Amino acid sequence: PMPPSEFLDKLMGKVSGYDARIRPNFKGPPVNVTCNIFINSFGSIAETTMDYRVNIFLRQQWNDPRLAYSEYPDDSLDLDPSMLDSIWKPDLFFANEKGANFHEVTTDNKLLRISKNGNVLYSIRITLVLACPMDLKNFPMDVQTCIMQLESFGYTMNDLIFEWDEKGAVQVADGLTLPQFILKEEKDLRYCTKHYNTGKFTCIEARFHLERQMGYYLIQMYIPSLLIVILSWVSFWINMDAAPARVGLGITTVLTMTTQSSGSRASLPKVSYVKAIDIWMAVCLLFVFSALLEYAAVNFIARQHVEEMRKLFISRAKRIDTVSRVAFPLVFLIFNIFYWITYKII
Amino acid sequence: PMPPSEFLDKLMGKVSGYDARIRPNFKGPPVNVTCNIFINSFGSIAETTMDYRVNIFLRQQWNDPRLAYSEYPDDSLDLDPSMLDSIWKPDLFFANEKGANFHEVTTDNKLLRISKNGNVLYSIRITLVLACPMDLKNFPMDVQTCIMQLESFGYTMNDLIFEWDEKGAVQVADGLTLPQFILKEEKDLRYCTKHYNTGKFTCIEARFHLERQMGYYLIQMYIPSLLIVILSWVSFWINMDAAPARVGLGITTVLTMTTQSSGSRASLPKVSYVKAIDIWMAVCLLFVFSALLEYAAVNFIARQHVEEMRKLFISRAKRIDTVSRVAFPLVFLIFNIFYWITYKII
Amino acid sequence: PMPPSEFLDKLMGKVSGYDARIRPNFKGPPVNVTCNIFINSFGSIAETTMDYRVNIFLRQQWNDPRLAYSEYPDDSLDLDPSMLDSIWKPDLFFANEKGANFHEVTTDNKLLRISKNGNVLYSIRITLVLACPMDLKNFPMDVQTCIMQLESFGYTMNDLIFEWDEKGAVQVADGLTLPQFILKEEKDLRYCTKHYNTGKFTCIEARFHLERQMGYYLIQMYIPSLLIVILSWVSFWINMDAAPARVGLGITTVLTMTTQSSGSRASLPKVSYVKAIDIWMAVCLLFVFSALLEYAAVNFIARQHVEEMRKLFISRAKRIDTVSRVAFPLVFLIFNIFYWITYKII
Amino acid sequence: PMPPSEFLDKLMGKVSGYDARIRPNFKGPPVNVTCNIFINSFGSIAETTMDYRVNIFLRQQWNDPRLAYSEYPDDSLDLDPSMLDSIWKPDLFFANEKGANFHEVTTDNKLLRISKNGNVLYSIRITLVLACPMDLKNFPMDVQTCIMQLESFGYTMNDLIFEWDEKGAVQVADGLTLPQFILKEEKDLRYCTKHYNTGKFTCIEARFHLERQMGYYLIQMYIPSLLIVILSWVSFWINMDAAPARVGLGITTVLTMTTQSSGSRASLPKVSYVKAIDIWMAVCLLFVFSALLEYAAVNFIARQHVEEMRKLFISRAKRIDTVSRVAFPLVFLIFNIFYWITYKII
Amino acid sequence: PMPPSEFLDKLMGKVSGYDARIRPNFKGPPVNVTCNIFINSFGSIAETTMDYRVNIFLRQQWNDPRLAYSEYPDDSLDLDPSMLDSIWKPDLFFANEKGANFHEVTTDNKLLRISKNGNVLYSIRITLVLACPMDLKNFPMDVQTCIMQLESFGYTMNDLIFEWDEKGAVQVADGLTLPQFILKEEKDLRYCTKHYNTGKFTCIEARFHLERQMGYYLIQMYIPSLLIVILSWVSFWINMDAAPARVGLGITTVLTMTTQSSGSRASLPKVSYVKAIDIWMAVCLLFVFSALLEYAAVNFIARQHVEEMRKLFISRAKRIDTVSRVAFPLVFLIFNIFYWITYKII
Ligand SMILES: *[C@@H]1O[C@H](CO)[C@@H](O[C@@H]2O[C@H](CO)[C@@H](O[C@@H]3O[C@H](CO)[C@@H](O)[C@H](O)[C@@H]3O)[C@H](O)[C@H]2NC(C)=O)[C@H](O)[C@H]1NC(C)=O
Ligand SMILES: *[C@@H]1O[C@H](CO)[C@@H](O[C@@H]2O[C@H](CO)[C@@H](O[C@@H]3O[C@H](CO)[C@@H](O)[C@H](O)[C@@H]3O)[C@H](O)[C@H]2NC(C)=O)[C@H](O)[C@H]1NC(C)=O
Ligand SMILES: *[C@@H]1O[C@H](CO)[C@@H](O[C@@H]2O[C@H](CO)[C@@H](O[C@@H]3O[C@H](CO)[C@@H](O)[C@H](O)[C@@H]3O)[C@H](O)[C@H]2NC(C)=O)[C@H](O)[C@H]1NC(C)=O
Ligand SMILES: *[C@@H]1O[C@H](CO)[C@@H](O[C@@H]2O[C@H](CO)[C@@H](O[C@@H]3O[C@H](CO)[C@@H](O)[C@H](O)[C@@H]3O)[C@H](O)[C@H]2NC(C)=O)[C@H](O)[C@H]1NC(C)=O
Ligand SMILES: *[C@@H]1O[C@H](CO)[C@@H](O[C@@H]2O[C@H](CO)[C@@H](O[C@@H]3O[C@H](CO)[C@@H](O)[C@H](O)[C@@H]3O)[C@H](O)[C@H]2NC(C)=O)[C@H](O)[C@H]1NC(C)=O
Repeated sequence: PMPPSEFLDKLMGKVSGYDARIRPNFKGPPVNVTCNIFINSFGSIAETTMDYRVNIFLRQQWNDPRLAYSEYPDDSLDLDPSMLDSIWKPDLFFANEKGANFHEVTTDNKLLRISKNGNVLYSIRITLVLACPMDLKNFPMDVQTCIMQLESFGYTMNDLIFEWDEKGAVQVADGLTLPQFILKEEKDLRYCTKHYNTGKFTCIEARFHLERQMGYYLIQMYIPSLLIVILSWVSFWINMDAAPARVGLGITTVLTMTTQSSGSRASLPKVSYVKAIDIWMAVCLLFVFSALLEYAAVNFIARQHVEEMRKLFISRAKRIDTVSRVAFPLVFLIFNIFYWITYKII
Repeated sequence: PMPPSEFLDKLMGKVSGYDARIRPNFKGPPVNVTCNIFINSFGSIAETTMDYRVNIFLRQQWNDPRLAYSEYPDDSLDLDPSMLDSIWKPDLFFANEKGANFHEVTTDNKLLRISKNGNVLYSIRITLVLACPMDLKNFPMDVQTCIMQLESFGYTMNDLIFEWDEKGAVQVADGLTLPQFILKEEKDLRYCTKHYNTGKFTCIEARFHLERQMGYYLIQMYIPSLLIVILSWVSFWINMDAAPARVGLGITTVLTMTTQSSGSRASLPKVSYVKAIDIWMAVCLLFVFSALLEYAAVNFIARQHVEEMRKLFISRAKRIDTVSRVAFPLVFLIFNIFYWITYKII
Repeated sequence: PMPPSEFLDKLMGKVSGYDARIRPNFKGPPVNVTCNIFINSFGSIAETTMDYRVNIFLRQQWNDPRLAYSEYPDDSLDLDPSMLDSIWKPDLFFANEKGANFHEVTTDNKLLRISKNGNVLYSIRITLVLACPMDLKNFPMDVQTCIMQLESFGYTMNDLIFEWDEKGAVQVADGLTLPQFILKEEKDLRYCTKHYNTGKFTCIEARFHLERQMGYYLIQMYIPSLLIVILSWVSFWINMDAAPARVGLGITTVLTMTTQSSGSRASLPKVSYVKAIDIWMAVCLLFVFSALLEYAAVNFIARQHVEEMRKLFISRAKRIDTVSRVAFPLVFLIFNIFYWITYKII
Repeated sequence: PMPPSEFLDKLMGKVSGYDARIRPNFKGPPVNVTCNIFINSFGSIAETTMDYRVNIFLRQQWNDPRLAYSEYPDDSLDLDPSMLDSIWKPDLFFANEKGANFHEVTTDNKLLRISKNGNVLYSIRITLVLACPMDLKNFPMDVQTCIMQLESFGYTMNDLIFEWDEKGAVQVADGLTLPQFILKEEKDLRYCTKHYNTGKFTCIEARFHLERQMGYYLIQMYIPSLLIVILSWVSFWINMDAAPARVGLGITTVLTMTTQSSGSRASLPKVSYVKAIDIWMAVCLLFVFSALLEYAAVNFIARQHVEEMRKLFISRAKRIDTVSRVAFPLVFLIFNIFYWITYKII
Repeated sequence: PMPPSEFLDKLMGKVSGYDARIRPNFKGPPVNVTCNIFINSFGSIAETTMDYRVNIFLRQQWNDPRLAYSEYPDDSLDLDPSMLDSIWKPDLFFANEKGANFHEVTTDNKLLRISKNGNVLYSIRITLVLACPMDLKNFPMDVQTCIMQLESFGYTMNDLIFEWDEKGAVQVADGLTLPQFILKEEKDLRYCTKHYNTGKFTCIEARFHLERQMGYYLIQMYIPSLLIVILSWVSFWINMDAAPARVGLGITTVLTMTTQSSGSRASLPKVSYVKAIDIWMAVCLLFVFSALLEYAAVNFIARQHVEEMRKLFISRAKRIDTVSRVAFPLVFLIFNIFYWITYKII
C-alpha cells in the first residue's frame, strides 16, 4: 500500500503513457461533460455597463478511462490540486466573461477527485463579470434576464459536448439576497450551440430571472417627483394678485422638476428609447409646466378687462382659478391610475 | 553540525521520501489545524459595495510527524520562506474573499518555523476585501456585524479540521482606530461547517461587531436638516401680506429640504426598505411642506372675507398664524423625542 | 497509429529539427498571413478617453511546409493549445492597443489546427481597448469611424505580409447591438503599410462606421433646453408691472440655461472647437438673455414717460410686449429649421 | 583573470557551498542591516483613504563573510541584478504597505555591488502606498506626521537587526515639492521594535512632518464663506418695507451657506469629531441665520405697533436696523480674531 | 548554410562562452548607448495628478564585439524576440515612470537585429505614465514642459553612457494631435547626469513643450463668467423701486458667480498660489458684488431723503443709477484689456 502520489506516479507519469494533451475516448464518441454551478456571491449588477459580478463554484464531470484504478481499496482519491496541471481538463470558457479570474489565496481554490471507474470531479472557484444587455423599457418595473453560457473554444461538437446534470444544475448559497433585486428560484437551462466559420461548438447557458425591488426608486424619484407636483397646485389657492408669488412658485417648481428628470438617469446607460421612468418625469413635467401657464392665462385675462366689463372677466378669470383646483388634482390622479396599472400587467 | 538547509536536505528532498502532495497522518484521523489572526489594517468599510478591506497575519498550526527532527539541538528552525513550497500546507481560503492577494515586497511576506515534535507554525500577510451584507434599517445608529470565515476547499471534514486556539484567537494592533466606526473588543468565534453536494467541509468564522460613530452624520445631515426646519418657522412671524416672502420662504425651504433627502443617500446602496435616516428626512420634509400649506390657508382665508364679515375672518386667519408659532415648534419637539429614544433603545 | 502528440513528437521535438525561432519559407518569399476577426463584445465607446473596448476572435492563417504530414489519415489535427508555444506564430500586434489582454479562464482561450498541406489556423480570444480620435464637430449628429489595425513589429514587409481573406473578413455576433450607437454593416478593409527609420512593416486595418442614436441626447438636453426657452416667453403675457416676476422669471431662466450648457459637456473631452450641441445651447442662451433684456427695455421705456406724454410711451412700450410674443416664438422656429436641416444633410 | 560571472561561478554556485537559504554569521550574532532611502516621488497624499504614495530607492547594507573575495584586484563588483536571486537578502517589508510593487521596465530596477570584505550594497526602486492615520482636528491648519516603518517578517530580533546609517539616513531629490503640502527638512529616525505572540522583530521608522499650504483652502472655502457673510449684512441697509427683498436676501444667503458647509467636506473622511474648518462654516452659518432672524424681529415689531403708539415702536424697530449694521460687522471681526490667533499658536 | 538559430547556437550558447551577465568591452571604456523614441500615443495629460500617458517605441543601439559574425552572408539578422533574454541589454529605466508596462498581445512587442560588426538595434513598445510637475500660474494660457528622462540604475557613468543619436532623436506619428494641447515641433535634448551617494549615473531627457488650446476654457468658463457680469448690469436700467427685483437680481448673480468660481477648479490640483483663471473669477466676482452694493447705496440714499429736501437726494441717488450704467461697463472693459494683453505677452 504505497502512498497515493506514488500510486499517482503509476497513474500520471511516464508509466502507462498517460498524455494530458489528448482527450479521453480519442477518435471515438465525444466527451460528455456534465456541469453545474454553485453561487456564493451574486450582485454588483451594473447598468451603466450592463454586466454583473458572480462568484461561482464550477463543477465539471466527465469520464476518462485512462484514470481507471482498482489497486487502491476505497472509491475516491481526492488529490492535491497540483495534480491538476497533468490530467486532461475541458477548455470551458464563458462566452461573455468581460474579465474573470481564479483565486490563489493560500492555495489555488481547486478541487479534484477521481472515482475508480474513471469519473472525474473537477471544481474551481471563479469570479466573473458577465455581460447581460439590459432591457430598460419599463425601467423601475422591469425584469432582467442576465445569462451565463459555457462554451468550448477549441474542441468541436463531435469531440466535446457539455450538459447540465439533471439533479439541481444550479445551486445557490442559503442566505443570498441582493440589495436591488430578487433572484427568482426557477432557473432556465437550455442549449446555445454555436456555429462559426470554424465549426460547431458545444454550448449551454443558464438564465437567471432578476427582478427589481421598487422600494428605492419609490423613495428617491417617485415621491419627490410627486410632492413637487403638489406644490405646483398651491399656486391656485393664492389670489390672482401675487404675481411674484405664483410665477416664482411655478418657475421654482418647474426647474426643480427638470433637475430631477436628469437626476433620474445619472446611473443609467444613454439608451435611445423612452423608458417607464421617463414618461413619469415627463408627465410630471407637463403638469407643472401647465400651472405656470394657467397663471399666465389669469394674469393676462384679468389685465385685459366700461366698468361693467372689467368685472365680467374677473368672473371668467376667477372661474379658472377654481376649475384649476379640481382639474389638475383629478386629471393627475386618473393618469396616476393608468400608469401603475399599465405596469402592473406588463 | 552541517548547515540547516543541508539538514533540511535530509528533511525535504528525496531522502526520507517526504511528499508534500499528501496530508499528514494520512489514512488516519484528520489534520487538526489551529488558527488565529493578527489585524494590522482594518477599514475602508464600503457600503455601496457592502465589503471592507482588512490586512491580517494568518497564523496556522498543525502537527506533521514527517517533519520530526532530533538531530539539531535547539527547539525551533525558523526556515527561509522558499522552504514553503515544499511542505504540506492546508488549502485555507476565505469564503467571502471578493478579491485578495499576498505581499511580495522585498520578499514574500511569509513565516515558517518547525518545532522538534513536528509542530508547524505558518504565518503570512494577506489583504482581503471581505463581503459583509450590511443591514441598514436604523442606518446612522446601526451596528454592523461583518464576518470572515476560513473554509477548506478540497479536503472534507473527515480529512481536515480547522479550529481557533483558545489563547486569544484574534489579536489587534495597538493603536488601531477606524474613522467611521469603533471595533468592539469582544469578538465572536463560532463554527460554520458547510455542506455541499460534494461533502462537508470544515469552517470557522470570526464576528467583528462594528458600530458607527454618530459625529459625522450628526454634523452633515441632522443639523442642516434641522436649521431648514427652523427657517420654515420664520414664515410665521411675517405678516399675512408678504405673499412673495412667505411663499418664497416656504418653497425655498421645501426644495432645499428635498435635495438633502437625496443627498442623504449618495453613498449608500439602493436598498428597498426605509431606514432610520429616511424617516427623519421624510418627517422634516413633512413639516416644511406644512408651513407652505399653512400660509396657503391664511392667504385663502383672508382673501375670502358686509364690513362686519371681513374682520371676522381676519381674527380666524390671524388666530392660525399664532397657533402655528407654537404648534409646529412643539409638535416637532415631541416627535424629536420619540425618534432619538426609539434609537437609543433599539 | 500512435497517439497524435507522439505523432506530434515526430512533428515538434528534436526529431526533424523543427525550429519555432525561424519563420516558414526562410530566405524565400515572405509569409502570407490571411486574417479575419469575429466580434463578440463591442462597446464601452468612451469619449473622455476616445477609445473603445472590443472582444474579438483573431483568426490567422499561414502556410508552414515544416508542419506537413501525410501519416495521419484525416485532414486536420486540432491540437491542444499547449502545442502553441512550440510552433511559429506571427508577431501580430494592434498599433493602437491602449492596453489589451488574453483570457486564461479554465484554459487559455486558444485554438490551433493544422491541415495536411501545412495550413495553420490559429485563433485566440482577445480584449482590446483601441484608440480612435473622435471628431466631435457635429456632436449629437456625428458619425465616428473608429479603426483597428494589425501590424507586424519585428518582421519587415519582405519577410511577413498580412492580408484579409476575401470571404467575410469581419464577422459579427448575431444579436450585437450598442446602447448609444449602431454599427453599420459595410466595414472597410484597406492597407496601412507603415514606414519607420527601421524599415517597412505590413499593416491592415478595419474601419467600423459608428453612428450615434439621437434618442438620449434628444431627451436630456434638447427638450429641457427647449422648455426653458418657452418659459422665457411667458415673461411676455405678464404685465409691465411685475418687476420681480418678469426679472425673476428671466434670471431664473437664464442661469438654469447656463447650467445645462455646462451640463451638456460633463462626459466630453475638453476639445477646443465649437460643436453642434454648443451652438444650440448658445443660441438658446441668446434668446433667454434677450427676454431678460426685452423687459429691461419695457421697464425703462415706461419709467421715462405733460400728461399727454406718459401714455405716448405706454403704447410704444406696450407695442413691444406684443411684438415680443410673435417675434421670439417665430424667430426661434426659423432658426430651429436651419439647425436641424443643416444637420440632416451634413 | 577570468570573467567575473565565472569568477562569480566560484562565488555563487555549488563551488564553496554558498547557500542563499541561510543568513550570514549563522548561529552567531544577528545580522546588522543598515538602511537609508532616497525619495524620488512623494505625494498623492490622500485623505479619504489616509495614505500616500512614495517612490523610493531602498538601500540596504550588511556584511556577509561568505561573499569575501581577494582574487579580483579592484574593490567592488557591481554585478548584474540576475545575481540577486542567488544571494541572501533580508526580508524587509513595510508594516503599512497598503499595496506596493517593484518596477520591471526594461530591467528590474535593482542594484547590487559587493565589496572585498563582504559588504553588500543592495538597492531597489519601490512604489509604496503607505497608510498614515490623519489627525484632522485643526484641518486647514494641521500638520500631519505620516510614517514609514521597515520591519522584518520571519527573522526575530536575535537573528536580524535593522538600523539607520548615521550619514543622511533619508535623502530627497533636489526639486521635490508637493502641490498641497511642504515636506519639512528635519526627519525623525526612531525605533519601533514589535512584539507578537511569535517573538520580537526588528523595526525602524521614519517620520515625515507634512504641513498644509493654506493657499487653496483660503481661496475656495474661507473667502467665499466670507463674502456670503457680507451679503447677509446688506439686508440691513434695506428698509423695513422690502419683505421679499430682505427675506429673499437672507434665505438665499443661508442656504448657499449650507451648501458650502457640505461642500467643505466632499474630499474628507467621515470623521466623528468637529474640525477647525467646521467651526468656521458653523459660525458663518450662525451669523447668516441671525440676519434672517433680525429681520424676523423688525417685521414683527413694526407690524405690532393710539397713533402715538405706532411710531413708538418704529423707533425701536428702526433702532435695531442701525444697531445691526455695527453689531454684526464687529462681532464677526472679534470672532475672526480669536479664530486665526487660536490656530496661529496651536 | 545551417539555419540562423543554429548559427545563433554558435552565437549564444555555451559555444564561444557568451555571457549575458557582463557588459561589452568589459574592463575598458564604457558602453556608448545611442537612443531615440518614436511616439504613437501621447495624451491623457492629467492635472489633478500632474502626469501623462505616452506610448513609445524605445530604440537602443550599442556595439557588442562578442556578437560579431562573418559566416552569414547578409548584413543583418533580425532575430526572434525570444533571443532577447540571452544577450546583454542596458538597464534603462525612466526616472519618473509612475508606473509603466510592456505589451504582450500576441507576442512581446520587441524587435532585435544584429549587424555584422556587432551593432545591436533593440526596440520595444512601452506605455509610460510620466510625472511632470505642472506650473499653473497663468493657467488657461500656460505652457507646460513635461519631460521624460532615461537613466541607468546599476551601471555607473564610467561603465555605461547614454546618448541621443543626431538624426532625429524623437520622431512622432504623422496624424498625432491632442484634444487639449498642441505638441510643439522643436523638442529639447539635454543631459541630466545624476549623482547619488552610490556614484554618478548616465541620464538623458527629452523636453516636450505642450501648450494649451484656449477653445474649451473660452467656452465653458470665460463667456459664462461674462454673461453673468452683464446681467449684473441690467440691475441699472430698473427703477429704484423694485427692491425685490434688483436685490434678487444681484444676489442671484453673485451666488451663481460663486459657484462658477469653484466650478473653475474641479479638475485641478489644490495648489496654494493664485492662478490666471483665479483673478478673472475674482474680479468678475468683484463687479457683481459691486452692483449689489450700488443698489445698497440707492435704496439707502433715497430712503433717507422739508419737501425741498427729499427730491434733493432723488437727483443724487438717481445720478448714481446713470453713472453706474457707464462706469461698470467701461471699467470692466479696461480691466478686460489689461488682462488679456497681460497674458498675450507673458
Ligand atoms: C455521449 O452522450 C451521447 C448522448 O448522451 C452519446 O450519443 C449516443 O451514443 C450511442 C452509443 O451508445 C450511439 O449509438 C446509438 O445507439 C442507439 C441505441 O441506443 C442506436 O439506435 C443508434 O443507431 C446508435 O447506434 C448514438 O448514436 C449516440 N447518439 C448521439 C446523438 O450522439 C455518446 O455515445 C456519448 N459518448 C460518450 C463517450 O459517453
Ligand atoms: C483531532 O482532534 C479531534 C478532536 O479534537 C480528535 O478526535 C478524537 O480523537 C480521539 C483519539 O484520541 C478519538 O478517540 C476517542 O477517544 C475517546 C476517549 O478520549 C473514546 O472514548 C472514544 O471512543 C474514541 O476512541 C475520538 O473518537 C475523536 N473524536 C472526534 C469527534 O473526532 C482527533 O483524534 C484529532 N486528530 C489528530 C490527528 O490529532
Ligand atoms: C505571398 O503572396 C504574394 C502575393 O500574393 C506572392 O508574391 C508573388 O509571388 C510570385 C511567385 O509565384 C512572384 O513571381 C512572379 O510571378 C509572376 C507571374 O505570376 C511573374 O510574371 C513575375 O515576374 C514574378 O516572377 C511575384 O513576383 C510575387 N509578387 C509580389 C508582388 O510579391 C508571394 O510569392 C507569396 N509568398 C508565399 C510564400 O506564398
Ligand atoms: C551587530 O551590532 C550589535 C550592536 O551594534 C553588536 O552587539 C554587540 O556585539 C558585541 C561583539 O563585539 C558583544 O560583545 C560585547 O562587547 C562588550 C565590549 O564592547 C563587552 O563589554 C560585552 O560584555 C560583550 O562581550 C555585545 O554583547 C553586543 N551587544 C548587543 C547589545 O548586542 C553585534 O555583535 C553585531 N553583530 C554583528 C554580526 O555584526
Ligand atoms: C564612448 O564614447 C566616448 C565619447 O564619445 C569615448 O570617449 C573617448 O574615447 C577615446 C578613445 O578613442 C579616448 O581617447 C582619447 O582620444 C583623444 C583623441 O581623440 C586623445 O587626445 C585623448 O588623450 C584620449 O586618449 C578619450 O579619452 C575618451 N573621452 C572621454 C571623454 O571618454 C569612448 O572611448 C567610447 N567608448 C566606446 C567603448 O565606444
